[PDB]
Formats: sequence, structure tokens, C-alpha cells
Amino acid sequence: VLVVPDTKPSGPQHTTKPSILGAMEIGASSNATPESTIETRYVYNTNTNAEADVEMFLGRSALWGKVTLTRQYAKWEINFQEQAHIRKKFEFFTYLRFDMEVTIVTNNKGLMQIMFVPPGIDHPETHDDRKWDSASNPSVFFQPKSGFPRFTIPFTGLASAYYMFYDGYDKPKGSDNNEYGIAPTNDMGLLCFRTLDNSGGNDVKIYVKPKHITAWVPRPPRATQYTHKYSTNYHYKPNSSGPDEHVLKDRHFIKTRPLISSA
Amino acid sequence: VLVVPDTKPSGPQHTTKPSILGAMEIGASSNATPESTIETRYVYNTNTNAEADVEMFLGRSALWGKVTLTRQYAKWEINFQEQAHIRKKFEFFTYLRFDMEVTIVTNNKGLMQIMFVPPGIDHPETHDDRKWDSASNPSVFFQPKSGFPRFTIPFTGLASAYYMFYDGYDKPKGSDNNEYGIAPTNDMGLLCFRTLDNSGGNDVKIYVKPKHITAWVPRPPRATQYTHKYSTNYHYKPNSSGPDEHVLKDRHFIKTRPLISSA
Amino acid sequence: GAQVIKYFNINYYKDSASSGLSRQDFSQDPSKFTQPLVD
Amino acid sequence: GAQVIKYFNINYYKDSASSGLSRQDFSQDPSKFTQPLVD
Amino acid sequence: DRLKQITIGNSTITTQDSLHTVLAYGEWPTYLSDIDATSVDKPTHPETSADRFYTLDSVEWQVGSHGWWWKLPDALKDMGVFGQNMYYHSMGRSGFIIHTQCNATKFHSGALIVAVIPEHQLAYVGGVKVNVGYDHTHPGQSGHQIRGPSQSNDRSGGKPDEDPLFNCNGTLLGNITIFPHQIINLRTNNSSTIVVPYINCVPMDNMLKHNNLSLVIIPLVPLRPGSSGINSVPITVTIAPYKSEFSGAMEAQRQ
Amino acid sequence: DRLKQITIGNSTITTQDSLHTVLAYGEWPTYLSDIDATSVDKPTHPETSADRFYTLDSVEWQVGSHGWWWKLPDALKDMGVFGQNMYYHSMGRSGFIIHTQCNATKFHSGALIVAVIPEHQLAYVGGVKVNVGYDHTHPGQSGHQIRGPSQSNDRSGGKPDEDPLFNCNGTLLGNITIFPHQIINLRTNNSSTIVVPYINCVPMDNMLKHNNLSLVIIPLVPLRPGSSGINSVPITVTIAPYKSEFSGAMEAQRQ
Repeated sequence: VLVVPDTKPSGPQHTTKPSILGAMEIGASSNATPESTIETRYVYNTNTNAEADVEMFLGRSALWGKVTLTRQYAKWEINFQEQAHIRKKFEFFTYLRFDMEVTIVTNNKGLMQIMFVPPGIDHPETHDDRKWDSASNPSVFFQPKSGFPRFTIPFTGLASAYYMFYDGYDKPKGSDNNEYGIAPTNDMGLLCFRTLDNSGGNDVKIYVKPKHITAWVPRPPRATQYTHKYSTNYHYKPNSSGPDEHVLKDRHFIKTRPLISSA
Repeated sequence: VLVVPDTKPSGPQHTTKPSILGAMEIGASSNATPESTIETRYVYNTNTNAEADVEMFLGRSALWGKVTLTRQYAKWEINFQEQAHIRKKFEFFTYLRFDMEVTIVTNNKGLMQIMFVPPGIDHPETHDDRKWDSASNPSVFFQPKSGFPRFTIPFTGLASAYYMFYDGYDKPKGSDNNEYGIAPTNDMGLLCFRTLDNSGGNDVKIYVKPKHITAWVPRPPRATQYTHKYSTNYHYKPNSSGPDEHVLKDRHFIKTRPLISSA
Repeated sequence: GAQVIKYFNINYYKDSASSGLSRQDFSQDPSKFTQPLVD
Repeated sequence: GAQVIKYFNINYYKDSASSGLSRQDFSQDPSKFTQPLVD
Repeated sequence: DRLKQITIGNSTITTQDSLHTVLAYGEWPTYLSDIDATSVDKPTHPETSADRFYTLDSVEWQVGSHGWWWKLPDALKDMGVFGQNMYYHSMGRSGFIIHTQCNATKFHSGALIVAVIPEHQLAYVGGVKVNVGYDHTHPGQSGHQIRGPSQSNDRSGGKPDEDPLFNCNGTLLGNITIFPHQIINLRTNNSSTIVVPYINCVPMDNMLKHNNLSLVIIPLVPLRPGSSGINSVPITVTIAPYKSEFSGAMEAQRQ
Repeated sequence: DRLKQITIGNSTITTQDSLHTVLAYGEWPTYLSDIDATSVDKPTHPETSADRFYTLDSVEWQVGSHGWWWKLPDALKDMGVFGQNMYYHSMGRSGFIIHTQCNATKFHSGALIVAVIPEHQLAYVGGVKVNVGYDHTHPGQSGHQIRGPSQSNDRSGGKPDEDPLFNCNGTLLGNITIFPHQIINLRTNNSSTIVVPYINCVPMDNMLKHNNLSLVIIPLVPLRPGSSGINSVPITVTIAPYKSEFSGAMEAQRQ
């Protein structure tokens, strides 16, 4: 683990090269520490940032999705776009390469099957669908009482990382069905759920933990509530009803103050 | 693990022995790589086929059979003939030698007995049948809640491999009861099921995983939906009802296109 | 237990059939196909 | 099992993806940021 | 000294009032190595003919102008033989030397944020779920004048967001300093230079469909004339591709 | 054997009925060395994207057809990124691999002279002193169907000479063997290959104004069907630039 540096002693200084002057324009952050500004003592400083590294920061297994079994059947397309709090944390970065371990928290009872359906094929659309009988589609059978199912999905990119943001399109110029952003760039599969009993509740919570993460290009954190998934659209249409039609709210987190200089 | 070869560099070439010419008639595939055709760069290629080897390809534990407990009793004759998706994957090969681990997924509750009945003897035909009391017939007692039963059956051939396809008969020329194909060639036993309680549902799913596989003579993959088991018959009779009597459908997976050269 | 900057291949049930998948792979060549010729 | 006044880093499922968090950390420097200059 | 000269073959920038050059992520553009490669065909390196400064049209910076953005490689698609190589190849990569130029006078006040955003995915100008159109995110050399936030901005045709405070993507300006950037403060410098390598999780991709970078010039503090009758100043952008590669020669993807 | 394969990057010729390749003047195309250079700027080498086979339109060879010619670099001016590099540069050089293709049948008879003429300066179609027009000596990939000698050939507009016996320049066909050439005799071979280096007394010149080479296909003996109903056969020409250079990047000389 890496501890933060110690504070070194510093005395009075008369210097013709100010360290406290600079240029904000150059594009560089300040190198100034308290030894440049005040007169300091030696402090032996054992603090660590270990809990701020991208493995610990993104490694807590957030809830990605919720589904309800309707007629003892549910379906979920794997993605982080649906939940704002985990979507904001992934979007501090442009590119992420991670394995994910998927824990399924269900309040149902009896017996459940999860099918991981790899991209490019058809999933079971109901319980009792013949497609639940699969040679090569990986599935998980579990009894929700006595344990939570968990499996790891490795990194399935088509690229060396996942795009969190994608400034391109999947089709050429004149195509009218063009799709913008990361949705065409990869698909992580879908999870199909069914119950082989009736028993308990219908709620299925999918918790996902990124592990073995490599993050690439830091971005400004999301300053606005999300509106749609796979968008970046931050303009929110609160109501379709009437004269407030076509009125949009940004919904940011900036708060005002009565006066500068009085705070 | 074996990685695929690297792409080597290649420049412009003037050669009086074309590598791109050949004869389709000789019965051999092309040796051509992109270094023979285009001008190439060195690519360092770490990709593996590990997921395509016959152990991984056939090693996923497909569903072989489903049975329903009728009066807390079920019976299943072990075979892969019933399920089209796993039957197609085994039939890429003429001969297979494998051990199989058998997992039983049941939605029943209480207490179940599985009896493995080796070939050549009589099985229990009902629950409470005295034949459920056996000295030497291997059985499994399990409670479906808290765990799925699993056991391994080793390779029982009578031969060095299983026949996936058999072009012979079990009886001589003039015998009228002749049976064609692999059904006489081996019998893997049958699984008898009974419940010692009432409790849960009646459905019993038998999942089988081939392991320690050796495959022999590659065959063309099945191009047509199956009709009967132990047959290879692909002609499907959809209805016995009326004037459509004796009309057969092949049910293949070939799809047409409007034009060649326009695709 | 059955057999053996490390690794341990351990058989819990002491049978060769009871083991998991066989991951040790050597034998291969496409040439039985794609080039099945005398000369 | 997979690999190794002690410590033991043991992989139960024999896959590199199936391991827990990667706690071994070397690569770092803020200077890609905060000082992204030629000279 | 503040003097600088950057010569990319056939063309020379000379900046006499200048900061240090920003080298994005401390990384110079390189050619794609063999370790990282995907496609098997030998790529083309145009070098001096593609790699050279292409100056775009100037934009008039005024009181009340909210900003501008350009997409790359897009802005260069019609520029010289670099833009020709985009249409005749499947894939391509490149780094860029972006040189932004605004000079006024010691009586003028103002500040500009000049930033380069990797994968700058815009937001729709407002309302329902609509992908921003290919037509709007590919203006070419002209870039996009940012207009501004309004309820009256036309929401037709999948138009991009006009609000520079949210970076048009929904994240605050003022955090844009996490990307390679410089400020042009008229008091201090009249120009900026950013050398960005090729940034992507892919070795090469289609130059036309995907915009790797985005050059965004935001007037952080407005333009004050002081005592002069000059209420507007031009802003010229000059881009040099550097270490540009192309592979997968085909018919031009043009019309 | 008669088999041949020529791979110039991205493209491959395969000729199964073939002669030796003519290497013009025993000289392979090279890049311009430093000893022979004139201009001081670093040239561009497009390599695999410009250097590759460009097949032109086929010409129908018939009873009574007098021949065809193509001008080089001209024929390639619209072809791929090679033709793009012609318009964006002052100067350029290149060698060429010309592959001519005519196949008929063992019942067909005929012979073609396939020659490459350096500096093939045409003659005006007749009469007074008129330079042949730029428009006529630059047909592009289409080349020029030689028509034939007539008093009725239109003398308007500075048209070139139509008579193949005099090589359109006033020198006898049949001495055309002093240039790099092969004959396609349908009895013998269905194709031809000539590798010409860059020939000029100048290190590089303008690709558009000056035509270095000329490819001339003359039906030395007419096309006899034998007993078949096939009275015409196509003739396809495929050109690979090789070791092509360009220098003096500028605006495209196009319109």
C-alpha cells in the first residue's frame, strides 16, 4: 500500500523564484504544498488512498437491475445504464475493462433457473418455452433459500475495453436508423429468469461487482440526473399533459447562496 | 493452451508457383493464408481455440431428459436421442467415448430415491414396488431442498466408444424384427424415480455432462430437425387428419435470397 | 485425496472417472482432414 | 487450487477471472494529469 | 521567451506568445505497433502529405458567443490527402497537434477554454429519447457554434445540446480541465498547443463513423473591448495529423 | 508450367497461361535516390494503398478493330488513392506493372501486340500544323479506340492520328518491338506482363500534364472465330503502380 508523503519542515524563506505564482493557462495543476506557503513542521503521515483506487472505488457490487417475475418469468439485458448511482461512477472514465461477478438476490422460494443467453441468438420468452432446454447456453439452477447464486462473467469486449462513451455511429452517413453512443459497441448478454415452483415473491435483484478493472480516460463526473439510458441526454420532460408541454428541467446539483463574500 | 499463429509480414511477390491456384478435386482443403494473397504486416495474435475443443464443446451438461412423477413415480431410459440440441452436438462425430456426470434437477420436495438400474434386469414399475428394495442396484437418496444430486457414470461401452451412428443390424438377414441403428449397440441403463413424500412438484429434469470425451469421425452437422429418436429420419408427417395425409416436410434451416449477386 | 508458483491437482473421490474436465491437451493436427493424401 | 511469516494466494476455481479483487498495485503517477506538458 | 516553432512537414507554425505545449497524457502519437495490431494487412503511412497543419475557417468571437466545437477526424475529412485517405480506407488512426489562435490587444480582456475531449458524446437538445443525428455531429471543418441554452432551441431532427455550461453532454464546465486543455487569457497568451496521441480502446476504426476526439473552445470570460472599437476577434484552429495510419483500402466511402 | 502469381499489396494477379514477365530495360522500379534528386522536400510513399492493381474497363476485340492505347499515369488518375495523389502534388514518379488479359479458345485465332512506349507523342490526324489537344491525349481509364486510317476522320479539335500501322506517330508498326512488348497469340498465351520502371530524363514531373508511358494494344493478326459463334473477345488491362512517389503537396489540381 502507498502512504501519502510526510510533511517536511520548512522555515522562513526569501526567494526570488516564487513557487506560489504560476499560470492557470498552461493546463497544469499546482505543485504547491504547505511547505511553499507557510512555515511547517515535520509530520509523520501514515494515511493511505488505498480505498480510492479504481479497484476499491468501483469494486463494491452495486445493484445494476431489478426485474419482476410476471408469469414466473423474467428477462434482463445486462447493463449499468439503468441505475444512476453506479452509472455515474463508471462514467468517471471513458473506457473500462473489467470482469464482473453477478450475484442474484431474489425473494422468491422454491427453485429458479437463470439462463445466460450469449448475444446473437434467441432467448426463452416464457417459462415452459422449449428454449429453456439448451445444450450450450450456460444456466444456473439454485434454490433461493440457503444461498445466493453468484457467477463471474469475464471481459467480453470485441475491443480492449468497454466504451462508457462513444462519439460514433454503427452505420454510415446516409442510413436513417443510425444509433449513437455505446449501445451498438457491445452487448454483454441477457439473463433470463424463471421459477420452477410458485412459492415466494416475484422480485429479482441483480447485483454486479466489477473486478480486475482497468480504467482509462477520466471524465467530468455527471453533473445532472440521467433521463434516458444510453443517451447522455440531461434535459428532463416532466409532463406530457398540457401547457407545461415542451418545458424541460436540467435537474443539476448546484445550489445557490445569498451572497458571495458573505458565506 | 494453444494460441493461433501470428500473422507474418509479406511484401510484393512475383512467383511462378501460385499458392492461390489448386484443385478442389484432390480432396484437400486450401493451405492459403493472407500472406499468400495480400501484402501483410506482423500481427502478434494471442487468440485461442480452447473453447472449441471437444472437451469444452461437449462439456456443458445439457438437459437429456424430462420426466413427470405420475403417482410419485417416474422412469427414464438414459439417452441423448430425445433432445435435439444436444443430439446435434454429439452427432458431429461418429464415435464418442465419455464418462457422464448426471445432475438431477427436481421441483419436488421431501425425499426422493433414484435407482440406477443396470441393463438386463427388471426395474421398479411403481412406488412401493418391492424392487425398490435392492442389495446391489445403486440408488441415491436425496432431499431436493438443500442440494441437487449428482453422480458420475463411467464409460460403459461393450466397445471402445459409443456409436452415434450405426449402419448395421442386431440380427441376421432373414429376421423380421431387425433393428437398425445404435439402439441395440448399447444401453446406458435407466433411472427410476420415486418420492417418499408428497410435497412439491412432479417435474424431474435430468442434466448430463460428458467428461473425458474422445471423439472420432467428424460428420456433417444435422441439417434438418429430428423426427424420431434412434432414426436419422428427417421426413416429418405434420398431420394424420385428412387430405394432407401422407404429405411430408423436410424442415431444414436453409433460407433463400431474392437474387444471387444482389446480396 | 489422490495426487499432487505452485498447483495441486487433487481427486477427492479417488476415481479417474469422478474427476472434472480433462484440461491437459497435447494431441492435435488438422491434417487428418484438409490434407488427407498419400503424397 | 492454483498457486502459492507467510501468505498464500490460492485460486479455488483455477481461472484468472474467478479470482477476487486485484490488490497488487504498482502502476501510478498523477503526472499524466496535473502536468501534461512537453517541457 | 514565449517563442515556439512547430514544423510538421510542408508547414510551420510560429508562435511568439506561447505557453508550454500540452502533451496529452504525457503521450506522443506513435504508429500502431505489432503487439497491439488486429488487421493483417500492411497499413499505409502517408507521412508528410497527410501529416501537416490544416487550418480551418476562423470563428468570430464576440460578446455573448457561447463557444464552438469541432469533431476529429471529422473536421479534416475534406482537408488535403488526409481527408482522401479517410474515404478510401476501412480504418485509420492518428494523433493530432491542435493549435488554437486568438490575439486581441493589451486593451482587450477575455478567456477561452480550449479542451480536447476523447469520446465526446453529445446530448440531445431536449425532451424524448432521440439519437443526435449523424448530420449534426459531423459538421466538417466548420464545426458547430454552440448557440446556447434556450427553451426555444429547435428540437427537430435530432439536434445536439447547445448549453456550454454542461459541456453539451450533461457534465459541468469547469471540470473540463480533466481533459487535455489550455486557457487563452488575452492578458497572457494569444495561442495554445495540444499534442494528443491516438486515444481509443481499438487499434483503428472507421474515420467517418466514429469521432475520436472533439475540440471545444468555450469563452470562459467574455470578450471586453476595453477602450477600442474592436468588439470581435477571430479564433483560428489549425490541426496537424501526426503518425496517421490507414488500412483496408477500398472504394471511396464518399458519394 | 506457365503459371504465374503477382501480388502487389491488397491485390493478386493469377495467370495460369503465361510467358515470362518482361522487365523493361532489365530495370525494376526504384524509389528516387538522393543522388538523383532535385526538390528538397521529403516525398510521400503511399505504398500498398497506391501500389496495387487497378483493372480498367475491358475493350471488345472484334474483326476489324484496329487497336487501343492508354496513357500513363493518365489512365490511373481517377483510380483509388493513387489518382488522388496525382492531383494533390506538384510532381510524382512511379513504375508500372501492366498485365494485359485476353482469352478465347483453342478454336480462335489471333495475335495482339502489347507494347509500352516511353514518350509516345502522337501525330495530328492530318493536315496543317495543330497540336493534338490535351482533351484527346488524356482519355483516362477509357483509353482510345484507334478507329483507323481514313480521309474521313474528323480533323477538328486537334484530334490524334488513327492509323495503327504508323503507330499514330509516323513510325512503322513492326518496329514497335524496340519498346518493351509482348505478343498475345491465342494459340499460345492468354495474357502478358510488363514491369516498366520510371522512365524520364527528370526525377519527377507533373502527373497530369505529362504522360510518361503509353500502353498500346494492336491486333497484329485479326480475330478468327474458327467454328464458334464468338466473334468478339474482351481485352482487360490491369495496372499496378510500383514504387510510386509524390512530392510538392498542394491543393488538388482538379476542379
